[PDB]
Amino acid sequence: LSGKTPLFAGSTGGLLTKAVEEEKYAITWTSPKAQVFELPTGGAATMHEGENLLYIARKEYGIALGGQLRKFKITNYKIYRILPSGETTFIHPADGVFPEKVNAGREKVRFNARSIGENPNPSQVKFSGKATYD
Amino acid sequence: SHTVKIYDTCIGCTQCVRACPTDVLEMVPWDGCKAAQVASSPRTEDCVGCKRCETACPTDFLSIRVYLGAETTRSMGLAY
Amino acid sequence: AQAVDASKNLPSDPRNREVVFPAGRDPQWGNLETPVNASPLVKWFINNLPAYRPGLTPFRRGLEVGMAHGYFLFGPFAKLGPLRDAANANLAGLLGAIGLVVLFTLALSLYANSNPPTALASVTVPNPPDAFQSKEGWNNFASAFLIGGIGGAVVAYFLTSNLALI
Amino acid sequence: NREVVFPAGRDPQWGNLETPVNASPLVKWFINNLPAYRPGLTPFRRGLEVGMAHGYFLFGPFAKLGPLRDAANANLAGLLGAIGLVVLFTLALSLYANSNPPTALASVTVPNPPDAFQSKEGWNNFASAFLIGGIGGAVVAYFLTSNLALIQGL
Amino acid sequence: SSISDTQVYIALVVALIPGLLAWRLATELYK
Amino acid sequence: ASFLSSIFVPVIGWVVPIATFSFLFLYIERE
Ligand code: CLA
Ligand code: CLA
Ligand code: CLA
Ligand code: CLA
Ligand SMILES: CC1=C(/C=C/C(C)=C/C=C/C(C)=C/C=C/C=C(C)/C=C/C=C(C)/C=C/C2=C(C)CCCC2(C)C)C(C)(C)CCC1
Ligand SMILES: CC1=C(/C=C/C(C)=C/C=C/C(C)=C/C=C/C=C(C)/C=C/C=C(C)/C=C/C2=C(C)CCCC2(C)C)C(C)(C)CCC1
Ligand SMILES: CC1=C(/C=C/C(C)=C\C=C/C(C)=C\C=C/C=C(C)/C=C/C=C(C)/C=C/C2=C(C)CCCC2(C)C)C(C)(C)CCC1
Ligand SMILES: CC1=C(/C=C/C(C)=C\C=C\C(C)=C\C=C\C=C(C)\C=C\C=C(C)\C=C\C2=C(C)CCCC2(C)C)C(C)(C)CCC1
Ligand SMILES: CC1=C(/C=C/C(C)=C\C=C\C(C)=C\C=C\C=C(C)\C=C\C=C(C)\C=C\C2=C(C)CCCC2(C)C)C(C)(C)CCC1
Ligand code: SF4
Ligand code: SF4
Repeated sequence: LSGKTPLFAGSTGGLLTKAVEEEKYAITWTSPKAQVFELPTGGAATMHEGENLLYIARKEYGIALGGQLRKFKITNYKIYRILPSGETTFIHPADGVFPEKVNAGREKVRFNARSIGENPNPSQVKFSGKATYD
Repeated sequence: SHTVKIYDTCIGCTQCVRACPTDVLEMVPWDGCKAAQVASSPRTEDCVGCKRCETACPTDFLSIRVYLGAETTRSMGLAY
Repeated sequence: AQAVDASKNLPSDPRNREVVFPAGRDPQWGNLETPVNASPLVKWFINNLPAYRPGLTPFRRGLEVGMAHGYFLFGPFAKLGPLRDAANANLAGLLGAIGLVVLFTLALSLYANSNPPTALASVTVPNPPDAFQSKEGWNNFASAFLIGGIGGAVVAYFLTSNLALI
Repeated sequence: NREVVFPAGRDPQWGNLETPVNASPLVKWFINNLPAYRPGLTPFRRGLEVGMAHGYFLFGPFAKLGPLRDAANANLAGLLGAIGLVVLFTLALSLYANSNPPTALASVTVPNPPDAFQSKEGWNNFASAFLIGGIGGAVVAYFLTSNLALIQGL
Repeated sequence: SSISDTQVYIALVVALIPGLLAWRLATELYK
Repeated sequence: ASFLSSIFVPVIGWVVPIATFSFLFLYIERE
């Protein structure tokens, strides 16, 4: 991960020991202009001209931030998952296309060909380990 | 963790993917003739259960349903 | 004309000097370096307290801690406890103070016998404290707390009861 | 009813025999979590807990049954007499320690090895703690017994 | 006016028998 | 016979809670 941290003096709302112990996420993006943007947790910061990087405690802070950057007309936002052993993964746009738009490589996951109304009654499914929504 | 189940009555609004904060959802194509768009729940580990997807679903009743279950650090939204 | 209006927005101006800083050099961390948190006076005091002092054994840390607390906890039971207006008032303080020390030692052993999670690092003390990150270190700390705790309370008992002769 | 007694482990060749007194859940918990066998303790802390138990123990027989029983200095004799045993008990440990001990041993009630008692340093640190805790336990029992009328007097 | 002492001591000794079986009953259920 | 209450009451108020909470706390934290 390569990028400049946005300039802000610091804030109590931010990374805690859970970042070092369990996992921390990091959001990266590129800007045309240096502007002011509200951080995900308190305060304001001055994003640099290009290749900005920010470490966030949760994934929700990044996508929430990504929506704000879209209002500044920035859609090249990328999120990573950093584990304590240094492992990094391309999490949010696993495929390069955004989730809203379609791609052929994707496949159905947890699809029910029936309707919710046609779910089995739970009395038919008890003492078996099965749930109705399967 | 939680389980997001998506049923046959999807029509391809894509609104569920937008309202989601955690990117648990993704729009995939259908081999069928219905449309080139179906909602999916590929990464359910990040599902927190905020039911924003169920607020953006314009069906007679929910095509996409969120069933709560076992909890984790991620599903509880704990930054500590 | 401008007594101070011209002076603002200058680095030489005394107002513009900043006392608060990001934790370490990474602002993304939680804490903030402040005079209370990161001053040399507070850093020296906290880092050289028995829990954080360099090059001490876990037993010697608890003895310093227990001797303090044992000598402290005698006071509330004696003057403000029951039978405070009786001849044996100071005696009740010695027993009650040692009672908390036992419960305090019991709590240490329980937190010890439960595999403790970690000992954390902060701005006031950058290094980790000591070998309190293990089941063995906390146990030795508990045995030391009980010895100092009973000793400190006896010391407070002897001085206060024998204060008139002193 | 089921069979209670069984061979030690899977080997019947070995001497040990699993029995209720030997290999019950209650006894295995108590013995294995005693200070000599408790997990996650240092050799020093094991001896202190042991000596503190024995020091507080040995005060009684001297005072209540020794000479000067029916005297004013009866309880004092129990404290001094008890400390004499802890010193001799500490000496016995140091001699058994300074002489190369053979080893500790495992049994059914304590399957894993006991602790780092397989060296001179393990027993010597045990001995130093025995004298400290042993003198402490006897001193405690002296003040309680001598001032028991006061504590009840409260 | 009150039960004798030896009677009261007996009732406590008898009380161990329900307590013992109660402990054995409970540990059986947890399995 | 009234000396039983002097021994039993503090046992119920202090000893039994300490033994139960100490056992339960360590038990719920095992792995
Ligand atoms: C009528 C009351 C009653 C009964 C019969 C049971 C029965 C049971 N409970 Mg239960 N429970 C109850 C009330 C009751 N519960 C209440 C009010 C709560 C609070 C919400 C719970 C909370 C609870 C939990 C959280 C769990 C159970 C579980 C269980 C099962 C295992 C045995 C057990 O309780 O652990 C025995 C507990 C012990 C601490 C062991 C010691 C035995 C008793 C308590 C003490 C007796 C010793 C005595 C005082 C000393 C004198 C004798 C001495 C001389 C030897 C069993 C089906 C467990 C389970 O999963 O079920 C399958 C479990 O995890 N219970
Ligand atoms: C249900 C059981 C129970 C029992 C038997 C007691 C008994 C007692 N409590 Mg108590 N308490 C209880 C529950 C109980 N508490 C609970 C649940 C609470 C929470 C609300 C409290 C809150 C409470 C307060 C806030 C205070 C007491 C105090 C006292 C003592 C006052 C006696 C007196 O008249 O003046 C004093 C008469 C004396 C003869 C002097 C007593 C000296 C102490 C008790 C000697 C203790 C030595 C001890 C065993 C050492 C422990 C180490 C050992 C474990 C190895 C008495 C021993 C008072 C006290 O100060 O006690 C010192 C007091 O201030 N209790
Ligand atoms: C309600 C809590 C309380 C009570 C009742 C006491 C009571 C007592 N403390 Mg004490 N103390 C306390 C809290 C308390 N302290 C705290 C919080 C600390 C740590 C900051 C200390 C540290 C301390 C030390 C280091 C010493 C005492 C001593 C004494 C005894 C003085 C002798 C006497 O009887 O004169 C008559 C007493 C009174 C009429 C009332 C109390 C007056 C004392 C002097 C108050 C001192 C504490 C101070 C004001 C706390 C503020 C700290 C805060 C700014 C951080 C007395 C029994 C001394 C001792 O053992 O006696 C030989 C001693 O050497 N205390
Ligand atoms: C002959 C050996 C002997 C003698 C003389 C004593 C004497 C004493 N013990 Mg003691 N004790 C013994 C063996 C002995 N014990 C054994 C073998 C153990 C371990 C099982 C203990 C564990 C023990 C504890 C845990 C405590 C004492 C305490 C006391 C004192 C009670 C106060 C008093 O004087 O009341 C008057 C006493 C008497 C008139 C006669 C002695 C009566 C005691 C209560 C008998 C207890 C021992 C028992 C009968 C031995 C068989 C145990 C076996 C089933 C394992 C007293 C000095 C208490 C103490 O320090 O006092 C404050 C205390 O807290 N003892
Ligand atoms: C000013 C200031 C302050 C204050 C301080 C204080 C107030 C102090 C404390 C105090 C204390 C808290 C003290 C204590 C002390 C104690 C002691 C002095 C102890 C003693 C001990 C002893 C001596 C013991 C011994 C023994 C043993 C151990 C065992 C056996 C027995 C015997 C007894 C021998 C502070 C820091 C806050 C802040 C800053 C400033
Ligand atoms: C029922 C039962 C039983 C019984 C039991 C018994 C009877 C017990 C014993 C008892 C004992 C045997 C006890 C002892 C204890 C002791 C103590 C209580 C101690 C004390 C200590 C101290 C406190 C000290 C401290 C110190 C020090 C260390 C140093 C300085 C000084 C001082 C003092 C501070 C048995 C197990 C057999 C079996 C099973 C069942
Ligand atoms: C201390 C002492 C004494 C006494 C002792 C005795 C003899 C006692 C007995 C008594 C006892 C110690 C008792 C206990 C109790 C018992 C019981 C009887 C319990 C149990 C019950 C039950 C019935 C339970 C229930 C349950 C179940 C079943 C299940 C679940 C859980 C529950 C808990 C709910 C004497 C004076 C000698 C001497 C001095 C010291
Ligand atoms: C310095 C410091 C701090 C702070 C602190 C404070 C500011 C406070 C504390 C507080 C506390 C922590 C308190 C405590 C208290 C307690 C009490 C209040 C108790 C009492 C008790 C009693 C009353 C009892 C008695 C008894 C016994 C023991 C036994 C026998 C019986 C009787 C009941 C007698 C911290 C943590 C941040 C950190 C470290 C350092
Ligand atoms: C528990 C147990 C057991 C058992 C045991 C028994 C059952 C018994 C023993 C026994 C014994 C082991 C005994 C001892 C005794 C001793 C004596 C009897 C001594 C005495 C001495 C004296 C009397 C002296 C004194 C003195 C001194 C010390 C110094 C100075 C001088 C004089 C002379 C003063 C066993 C081992 C298996 C294991 C572990 C646990
Ligand atoms: S009906 Fe619901 S799940 Fe289907 S496309 Fe519309 S918002 Fe998405
Ligand atoms: S409940 Fe929340 S995380 Fe789950 S699908 Fe709906 S919006 Fe997404």
